[PDB]
Amino acid sequence: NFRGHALPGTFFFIIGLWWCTKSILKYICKKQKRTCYLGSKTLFYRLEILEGITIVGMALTGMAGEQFIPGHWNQLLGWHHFTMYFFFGLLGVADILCFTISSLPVSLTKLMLSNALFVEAFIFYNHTHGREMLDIFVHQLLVLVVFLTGLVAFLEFLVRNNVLLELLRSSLILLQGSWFFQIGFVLYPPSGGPAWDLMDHENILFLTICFCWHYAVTIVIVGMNYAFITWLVKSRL
Amino acid sequence: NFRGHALPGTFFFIIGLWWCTKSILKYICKKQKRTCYLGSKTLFYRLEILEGITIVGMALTGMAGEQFIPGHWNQLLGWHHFTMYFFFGLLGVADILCFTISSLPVSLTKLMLSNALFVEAFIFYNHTHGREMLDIFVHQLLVLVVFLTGLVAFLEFLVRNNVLLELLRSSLILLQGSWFFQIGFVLYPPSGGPAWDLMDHENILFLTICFCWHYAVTIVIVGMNYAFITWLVKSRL
Amino acid sequence: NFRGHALPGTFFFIIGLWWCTKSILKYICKKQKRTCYLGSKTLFYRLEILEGITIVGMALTGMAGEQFIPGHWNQLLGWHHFTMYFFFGLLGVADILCFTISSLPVSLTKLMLSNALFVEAFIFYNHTHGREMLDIFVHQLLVLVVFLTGLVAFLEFLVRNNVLLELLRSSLILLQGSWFFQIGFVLYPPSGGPAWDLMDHENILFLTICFCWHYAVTIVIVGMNYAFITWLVKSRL
Amino acid sequence: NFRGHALPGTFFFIIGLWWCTKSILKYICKKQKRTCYLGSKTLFYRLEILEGITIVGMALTGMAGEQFIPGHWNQLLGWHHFTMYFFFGLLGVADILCFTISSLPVSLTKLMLSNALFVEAFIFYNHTHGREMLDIFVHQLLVLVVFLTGLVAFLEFLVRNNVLLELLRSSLILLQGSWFFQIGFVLYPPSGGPAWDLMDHENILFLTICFCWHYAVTIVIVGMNYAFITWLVKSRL
Repeated sequence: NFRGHALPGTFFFIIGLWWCTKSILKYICKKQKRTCYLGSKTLFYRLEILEGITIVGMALTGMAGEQFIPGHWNQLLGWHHFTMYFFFGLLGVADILCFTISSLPVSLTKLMLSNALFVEAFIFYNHTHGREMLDIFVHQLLVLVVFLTGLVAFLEFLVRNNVLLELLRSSLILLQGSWFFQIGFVLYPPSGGPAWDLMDHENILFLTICFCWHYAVTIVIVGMNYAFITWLVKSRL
Repeated sequence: NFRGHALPGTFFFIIGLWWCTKSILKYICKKQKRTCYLGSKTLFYRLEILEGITIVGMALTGMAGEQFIPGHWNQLLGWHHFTMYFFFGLLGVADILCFTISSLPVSLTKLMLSNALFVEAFIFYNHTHGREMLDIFVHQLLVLVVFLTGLVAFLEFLVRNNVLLELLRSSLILLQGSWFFQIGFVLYPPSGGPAWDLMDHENILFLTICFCWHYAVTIVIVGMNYAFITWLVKSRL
Repeated sequence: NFRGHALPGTFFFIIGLWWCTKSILKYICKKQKRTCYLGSKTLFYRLEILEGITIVGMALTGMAGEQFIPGHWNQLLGWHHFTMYFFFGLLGVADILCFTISSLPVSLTKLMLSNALFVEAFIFYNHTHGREMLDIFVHQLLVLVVFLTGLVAFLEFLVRNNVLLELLRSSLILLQGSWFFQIGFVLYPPSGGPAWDLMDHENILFLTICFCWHYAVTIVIVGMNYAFITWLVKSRL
Repeated sequence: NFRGHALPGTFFFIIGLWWCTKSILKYICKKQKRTCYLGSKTLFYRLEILEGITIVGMALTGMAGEQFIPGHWNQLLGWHHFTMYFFFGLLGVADILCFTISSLPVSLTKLMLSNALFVEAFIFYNHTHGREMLDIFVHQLLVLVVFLTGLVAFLEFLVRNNVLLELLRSSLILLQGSWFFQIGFVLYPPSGGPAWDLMDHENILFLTICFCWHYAVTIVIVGMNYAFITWLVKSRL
């Protein structure tokens, strides 16, 4: 189960890094005088097509991996992950269609993303039924992060071309990935032996501070990525 | 009671399909060069008048059907449906008046719609008092859907001419209708014998996934309708 | 206590009627070709000054009436009404200052109004501590109405010159007044003898429908007032 | 602990006064005809640099003072204050960087501020675990104030150059400082002996009215500051 928690963390980390890099590069191209390094739009179209294809492929891979099998109910918990992966694949297909046919509005993709996020949150609001207070609290924090990311995505859809909103969305995605890794490390330690008790208000207090530190680290990572891309553009110019 | 649950499902399904078709046709007419096929505005006015008349008629029919009868309280539950139908009839009358007199703003109708939705949600927040956890959970999901549809309608009223928002509202209406049908099928099976226990967390988990699948199906239906209307316009041209 | 509940109902009813009439007259003046009947702005300034003076006077009168008296705590419940009246008086003073000095923005008054409403809601969220479920439910409905009115006022402040928003705010004020009268009639019947039991889910269900009917009646009253003002303008022209 | 509560109150009071003065001066400069008294922009740049430096210094001082020390958990409560001070220092550093490099958007600083506020609220939602109902209620009021201030800051970030929004944010900051002082005076009286019982609904009712009075006092202080700055500008001119 540790791998099952860790894989989405890597996926979200990669997606957030790619989106942040794309947004910074687009802003730099807008600031750019001409098509010397980034003005070409065919490169952007190819990057969008590749992004959609990779999202669809990752969704399919996650769906296949989660489903162990290639009038009753069994292993019902995996169907939630199945549905989440299906929604992300629908988002990828919608992005591919939008960037393939010019008639469809560009922002539609963003809308789809928001929808997917909301769906995920809804599922995570009911995925846990029993279990201990620590697990419940951690899953509620994950739900809060997903809901905030969905709200930010919807607001970005409403307001066209907001670089700060895109950076905030990327930071939230990175925070979600880091928190998924934290969930994995806490619930299923790789050391083999349990380390954190499931009933400790001290653990809850420490987890709150850890979540805040993760958010701060994601903000710092976004800033460092912006600085690195600026340095690379300056060196290229 | 199964018929009483099923009839609003059909009404909402028809209304959502009609609204989606109208929005797609309006967008196509805007993209159209001239009045060759859809540029005429008298057709739109006639369609709006017919839509208002049909909404008023359906509200009256539902009110009459719900009321079995043509200092105490009896059959108090039916008065809630009476009030909901009355509010929908008020929305229809307001739409007719707005499209009859040019002085009134067009968006007023939208506002009225939002109000009606909110009222419905409020009623459904108190309609159920006793009953089992499964029924309570299903009615709470219905309340959530109605509240989200009302918020989307209000936002559409605030922001003029958003095709994506109109499509989202139509998809939400279709989801509401499908969930009404699901409520009917679960609470009062047509088979005569009970099938689903009223106390099962497994049933709750399955219902969450069923709701997500219904939302996905509605999105797919909206996409297919858009494709079909595009095909029809291309064939006509 | 029945008079203490009824007086704010009359105040809110009068204020809502005056605001609705003012908004409709302003819209008609905007539609008007010239200063034949309503184009004069000195009339609007005089009306605003009179409105501010009347609001301040009503706030002072309510404060004086509520306070029976012209290291411990006694009659602490009246201080809440004192604070609400003080906030409304501050709103009136702010409106007078804004319409007296041209430097201050016009929308500031609206903002103040919103603030006052929010404060009222907050107080009504803690005014009731004990008491029965019926009283708690009715006060919670009043809190909901006040919160919705405050949100509508804030949104109107954000978006300049929205006639529909002003009409919605007026309808909400009228609904608040009617519900205050309902609270008075239910809690302290004028007949002398108690009529409604304080513990009845049937009473709760009836009160929900009564609230919906009050909202519908307020909407109808707003529509009738608009029609009457249109008739009067047409007759004058 | 009384000093630990009181110091942030003084910090917030000073920051709110400075921000209100800056906003009023900026509005007066905009109304000003030329650079006679305030048109110079180098003064604004120097003031912004000084504000950032002072914010960073105060954050560092608070962090050092809170940390008594220059596989277990001890004094975990202080890490929350450490994190809050770290976030405020990050806000100050971001403001300094934004006013140092022209490429970065100006509103970014505002965004950062909002983020910090939200983080603080989150921490204060979990800082208290045990304790009595009075302390819980007071901390919940503080959480509400912080959340409202964060929402106002985010809305100000969304809508450029709103003087009323800036004044509202300053008033909320002053209210937060005054309520911090109230918390200090109630929880840890300077008289040495306890005065307020920790379990009294009368105390809760009095605290609600005290909070409303604090809000009113902050509004009056903002108005007086505006009047004083107007008088000073008129005298200088």
